[PDB]
Amino acid sequence: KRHRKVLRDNIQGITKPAIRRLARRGGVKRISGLIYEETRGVLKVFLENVIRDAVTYTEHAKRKTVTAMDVVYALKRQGRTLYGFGG
Amino acid sequence: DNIQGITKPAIRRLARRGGVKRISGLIYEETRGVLKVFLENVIRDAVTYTEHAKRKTVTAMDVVYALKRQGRTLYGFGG
Amino acid sequence: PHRYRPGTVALREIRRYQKSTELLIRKLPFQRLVREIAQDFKTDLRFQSSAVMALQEACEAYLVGLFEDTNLCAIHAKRVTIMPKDIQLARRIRGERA
Amino acid sequence: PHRYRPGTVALREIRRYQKSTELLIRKLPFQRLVREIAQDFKTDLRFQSSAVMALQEACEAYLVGLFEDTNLCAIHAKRVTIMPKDIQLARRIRGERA
Amino acid sequence: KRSRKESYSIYVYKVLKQVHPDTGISSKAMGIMNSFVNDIFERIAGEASRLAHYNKRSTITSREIQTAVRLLLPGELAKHAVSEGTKAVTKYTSAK
Amino acid sequence: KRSRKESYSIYVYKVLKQVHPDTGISSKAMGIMNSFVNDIFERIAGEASRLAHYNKRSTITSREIQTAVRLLLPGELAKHAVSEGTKAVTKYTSAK
DNA sequence: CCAAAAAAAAAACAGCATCCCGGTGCCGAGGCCGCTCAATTGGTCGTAGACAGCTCTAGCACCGCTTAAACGCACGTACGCGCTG
DNA sequence: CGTTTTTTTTTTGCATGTGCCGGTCTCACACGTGCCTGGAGACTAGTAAGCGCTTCTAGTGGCGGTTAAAACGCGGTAGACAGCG
Repeated sequence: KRHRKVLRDNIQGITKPAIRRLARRGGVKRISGLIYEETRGVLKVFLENVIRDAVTYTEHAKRKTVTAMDVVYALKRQGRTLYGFGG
Repeated sequence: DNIQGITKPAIRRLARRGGVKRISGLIYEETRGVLKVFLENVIRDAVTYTEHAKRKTVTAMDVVYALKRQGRTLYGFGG
Repeated sequence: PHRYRPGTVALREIRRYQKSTELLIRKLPFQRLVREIAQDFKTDLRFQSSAVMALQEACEAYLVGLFEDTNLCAIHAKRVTIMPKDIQLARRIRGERA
Repeated sequence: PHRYRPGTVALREIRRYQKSTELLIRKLPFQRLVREIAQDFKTDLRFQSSAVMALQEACEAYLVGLFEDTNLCAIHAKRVTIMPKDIQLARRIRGERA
Repeated sequence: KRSRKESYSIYVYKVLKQVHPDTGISSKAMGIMNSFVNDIFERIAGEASRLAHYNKRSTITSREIQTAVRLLLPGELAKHAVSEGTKAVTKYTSAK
Repeated sequence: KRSRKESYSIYVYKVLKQVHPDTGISSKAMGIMNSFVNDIFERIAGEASRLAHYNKRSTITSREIQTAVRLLLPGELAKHAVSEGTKAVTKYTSAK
């Protein structure tokens, strides 16, 4: 059927101070402006590519709920394997 | 001792297919140590397949699996 | 009034956050962003709370690794300021970027 | 008394060598450097000339590929002359070395 | 005598006799085309396997092949493949 | 009741008390150390599978588990991993 | 010598934030229990792979001749590199 | 103001690469045989999973408040970047 919620544009929810903290951990001392919407470009392509794969896993398993474990079979498939969520 | 056999004019020609115009002379040195490291890795594993078949002749199919191991798949010899 | 030099608090922030391991994206925006994207493939999907944490661990790390790769390309063009041209580069060698 | 300008032949060699597909390392000096290293893991070894060929293909191809990235890292440094620090960087990012 | 080495060469000659049927092929290329078949073979059968194995299944069906072809092949390459596979299967069962 | 989730974490507690007695662990960490063994299992078992398949053999012995553990692990972990693996095999074949 | 002066430096004082402390609180580590199922024991049966034998492919050795390629040097141009605004 | 310039267009002559006409040669694609093993077929056998029913986990959504993080602007330090030798 259908219910409350249809989409939105949370892309701008990546506060500048959020991307800045990633880069501060990534050893970065100085950050251009053009940076923060550049990162919004990549981070968006990342998840699209993981979640495509994770959604492909859920659809095989004929669920409607994406698990932690669906994300992991994809993340590994995309050579970025994660320890701390089973598998 | 045979390392050099990979000549300075040979490296030049690789880089020219690599889309290089101007090459520091420091690079010909560098390239050898890289190329050596690549063949070590690939050879080592490729023999490891030979010594497990118990042959003493290394085969095309031993290199193909060892490159495929290293991420380097090689279409053309067996496969 | 007191005033540190540009760069000074940037150093302390590095040391402060390199030390810790806690997520530096706000988990809510993220979730909405994960949901928003999830919809594009198929709408009305439920997500385990571990699944949105699974992605938020995967993404935040990947990017911290990208900013390491990126900060070198910048120092490698003799600069300190990271730039678009550095993340483009990093990704290109990496082969994430044709 | 004719001479070409430092670069305009390199570019002719580039143009030419990409267009072609023959092995740009001499076949014996390689076949020895196959044998030489191979004796360090086990002595008394043979090689199918095809499996020599296999290694030349993959090693030439590898370096071709690496020169492209090293070229890109040296352009990125406001240069056309590639250097060792441009190999060092393109491997570091490639995740071959640390 | 010899080994008895199975290739795909007769099948690649017919798919060549079906697309660019004038142009022939060098033996170095035929070993490459051969190596190509066996790689995606190994990739799909490999992903199809792990799907079944994550979903507690003792059988790989049409459906696990498909779901491999989705993940593996990007955008428009997947699409045409899924359809050629779907058509191939529907056209098979319905034939006899 | 809840149905079963088989994990390696009882062995990891023992092996923890072996190596550092009075050192504890967190749930998450134990979840990590879980993942670790699975990955490795899948790696090792995986290469070994190929070794059988490549040499026209049906059964994986510890010789395949060795030829594998060399290829996959680095030099000084491989040496030691090959050690402990020969030790456990000679002590079982004698003790039995 | 005794100036610059400006630059370059040293430290002296002053200020800000992080580190490590005990004082406090709770929840997740860690363990114990009781039970189910998965690992073991024992026995049987079928074949995987080891072994010996033989065939013969192809990998190794060498040789002498014909260049194609490597080497080497020379000259100067264009590009790496520093310094500065 | 009309003198030295660089130096920016203009033939100017020049050298390779790309053929498009020739022409000759060789070995690898191409195709043909002959036989052998791997897929076809029909029957049997057992259980994987597809289906319907139930349990009850855990995923959603909404509140209301506290105050931590997002935002925005100002100011000037310092780093990017161009120029030039």
